[PDB]
Amino acid sequence: SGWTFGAGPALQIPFPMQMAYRFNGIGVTQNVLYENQKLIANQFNSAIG
Amino acid sequence: PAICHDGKAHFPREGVFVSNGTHWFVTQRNFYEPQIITTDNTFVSGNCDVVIGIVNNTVYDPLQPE
Ligand SMILES: *[C@@H]1O[C@H](CO)[C@@H](O[C@@H]2O[C@H](CO)[C@@H](O)[C@H](O)[C@H]2NC(C)=O)[C@H](O)[C@H]1NC(C)=O
Ligand SMILES: *[C@@H]1O[C@H](CO)[C@@H](O[C@@H]2O[C@H](CO)[C@@H](O)[C@H](O)[C@H]2NC(C)=O)[C@H](O)[C@H]1NC(C)=O
Repeated sequence: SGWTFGAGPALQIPFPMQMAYRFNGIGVTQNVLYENQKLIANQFNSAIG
Repeated sequence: PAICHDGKAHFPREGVFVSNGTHWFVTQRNFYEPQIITTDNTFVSGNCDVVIGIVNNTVYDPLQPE
């Protein structure tokens, strides 16, 4: 759900959308994430590993 | 995540795309209000190949009829 559940009910929202929203939060716009989703996933998995 | 009108991904400038089953709309994040998906509320950047989960639907140009 992202942040929504910290405010009221847990509004279900798929992770891609949640991350695109987070990117738009910091002035990057959704197109960056939806054109690099595989790269972001690889970087996140590598960092968490 | 995006709408492909003609080989071009249309991401929402503000809000997330929603569909009432059959017709897709743009609405805010913390309140539901459907608006027709025009070029005003969406900005195009891409090639409709890399984004995953994109649906086709259609967009309405408010300038072509006039
Ligand atoms: C989703 O909403 C749209 C409205 O944007 C529905 O399309 C019809 O739109 C006309 C506009 O002239 C209305 O008069 C109709 O009442 C709308 N139909 C309905 C069933 O409300 C569209 O049908 C809606 N889809 C669903 C599955 O409810
Ligand atoms: C959405 O529009 C695209 C636009 O290209 C279409 O994709 C077609 O997919 C078939 C099946 O592989 C191909 O043979 C065609 O060449 C593609 N293009 C066209 C213009 O038909 C299709 O209309 C829609 N596809 C989806 C997945 O919604």
